[PDB]
Amino acid sequence: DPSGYNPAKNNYHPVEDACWKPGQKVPYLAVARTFEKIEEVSARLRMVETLSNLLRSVVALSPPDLLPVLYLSLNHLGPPQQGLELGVGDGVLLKAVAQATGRQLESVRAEAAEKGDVGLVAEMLPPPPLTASGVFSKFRDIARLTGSASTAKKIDIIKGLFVACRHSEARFIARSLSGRLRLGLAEQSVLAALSQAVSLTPPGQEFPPAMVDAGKGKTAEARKTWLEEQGMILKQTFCEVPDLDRIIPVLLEHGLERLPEHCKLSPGIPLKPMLAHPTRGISEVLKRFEEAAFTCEYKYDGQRAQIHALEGGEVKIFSRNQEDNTGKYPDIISRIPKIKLPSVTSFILDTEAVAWDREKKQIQPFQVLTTRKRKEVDASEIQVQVCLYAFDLIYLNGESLVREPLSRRRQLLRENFVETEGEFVFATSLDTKDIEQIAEFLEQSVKDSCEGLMVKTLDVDATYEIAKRSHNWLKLKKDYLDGVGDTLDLVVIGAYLGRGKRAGRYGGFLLASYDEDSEELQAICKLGTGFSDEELEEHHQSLKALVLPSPRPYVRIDGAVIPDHWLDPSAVWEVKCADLSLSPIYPAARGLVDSDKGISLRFPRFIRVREDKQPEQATTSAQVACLYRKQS
DNA sequence: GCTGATGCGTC
DNA sequence: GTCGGACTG
DNA sequence: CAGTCCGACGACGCATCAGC
Ligand SMILES: *OP(=O)(O)OC[C@H]1O[C@@H](n2cnc3c(N)ncnc32)[C@H](O)[C@@H]1O
Repeated sequence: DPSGYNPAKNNYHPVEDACWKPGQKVPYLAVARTFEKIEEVSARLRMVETLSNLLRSVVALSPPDLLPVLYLSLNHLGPPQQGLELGVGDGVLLKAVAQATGRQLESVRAEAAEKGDVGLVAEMLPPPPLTASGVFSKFRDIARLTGSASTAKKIDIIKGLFVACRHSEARFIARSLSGRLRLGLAEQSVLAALSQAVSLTPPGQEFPPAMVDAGKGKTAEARKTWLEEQGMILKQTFCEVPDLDRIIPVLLEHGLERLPEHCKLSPGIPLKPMLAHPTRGISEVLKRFEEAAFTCEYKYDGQRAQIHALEGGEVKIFSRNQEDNTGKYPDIISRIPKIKLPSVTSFILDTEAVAWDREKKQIQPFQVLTTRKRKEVDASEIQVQVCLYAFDLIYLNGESLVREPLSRRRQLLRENFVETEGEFVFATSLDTKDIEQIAEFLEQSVKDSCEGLMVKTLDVDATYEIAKRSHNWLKLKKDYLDGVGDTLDLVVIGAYLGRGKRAGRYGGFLLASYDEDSEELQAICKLGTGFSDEELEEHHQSLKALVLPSPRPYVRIDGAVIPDHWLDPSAVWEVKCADLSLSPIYPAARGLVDSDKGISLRFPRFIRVREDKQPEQATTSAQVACLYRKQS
């Protein structure tokens, strides 16, 4: 009985402690009971082990369900570059729920907002019990339902799913659709749990499996290490082929050990991008790399563009998330041929797309960049031109460069490509360990419009193996190598109820500057981070008192999300941020830099209260108007 | 056929 | 993109 | 102490669908 299924048990025997029949279909209730047991717990290690247990039973018992089960725990419809979308929102989900509960949208709505978890507002001849595999496909059905009137159709399935739910199934199905599963394990851990499962109870065995715990006899530490070694195998592979549709069947078919031999990098499938650690300044950069020659480069403020040239001539570009941006970029593709040497048969390029002034001949702001149509490659309709900045070469003429040093890689890159100003050009690099030198670069970097500096090592810990270290590169961000970036004092003019972790307190706030010509507090931006847990809990108390049933006459939100609660304006906070932009939603300093747009803060973060300031001695609209003005 | 509201991806 | 908190190394 | 990993939260602008 799956209602008693307990993947968190001790001496879990895959065959025995399973709660379905061999070769039969994995029950969702099993998947939910697992989710339950994981959430019961804090130890990531315990959580992975539990997930592992369901997994080992899936492998041993019902291999074809492994994929669905994985996707379910990952809460994803499928491969990134397939771009499936639930297309339910909160509100659709909401009405679905109210319908199924025989409640009214409001009561339901209220309860969800307050409890901060749709899953709880979520809980005759009921259908047969929900199958793990069935649930996923129903999800995939919802997603597929597009175009006109499709919403009611989407609602139909959800409600069905709900009426079908047997125990806690409801809440978990609710959260999934809500896009807020809250499991505590995502890609790494699920990857982890998969590796373990497949390592402890291998696929391929006639039933029942004569090898049920490959770890037996290993001491604990021993079993740990061994497990982590196996882990890296799967983990590095997914990295080059981050696509379960691909991995799993191969895994199941050849086992973890030989997985790599049968799953490789190939242009046309996106691979996971190398990431970056934030650095507190040159000091620490030199320390981290204090025994490793490194390079410096401009951190261009564009979007990342993985360029794939297939030997057959076609070419696909992917986002930081393996999303298919081919189509975004008709202009890029036609320019591909003049980008490479004749001998170059195939390549995978690491690049930033940047908004470009073919006229003024200069990098335009990232906002400019975001103005291009996403879908159509009506290549003539391109109002905003783009320039690619190259900085890495993953793969070249049949061969993967993944296991090569940045040195080798970059060299190959320069040696085989051909730049054209404002079209395609190598990132400005600098090779030093000189403190002042670096600082100089950093300033020139912002002086040529760049977030600042990337710092990468050249031949020490310097390959493209993300499984060893994703954030393997460092960024020096003007912010604190400056000393202290844009920072304002703003007035808290309303809270928003928080969810999940933020559940049951305030999740966020609405902040206003002070316009004195209007003599009113203009909502500037929302604020949702920077505070500690404690800090928050303290905030929740005081502000609680200040909740008013209406706004003050001097408060001006417009386009802004009506606070959940309106606060009595008194709290001034001190906020940092990376930049400024003309908001089409924010009144603060409207008319001052734009005739229409106000301005907001970019990457806003709470820093501390200024318990001396009153809201009128907050930061000022022309003060903001000032800051924005200085930006360019 | 248009407007507003929100999805969903970019940072 | 930004951020803290629990848990491991 | 440091690094992992997960999930709270930001402003924006194109795309999409309901309701008119
Ligand atoms: O801030 P972040 O953590 O999102 O930074 C990583 C991103 O920075 C962009 N970028 C710009 N220039 C470079 C160079 N020269 N090297 C590596 N990344 C660079 C990328 O879009 C990256 O995802």
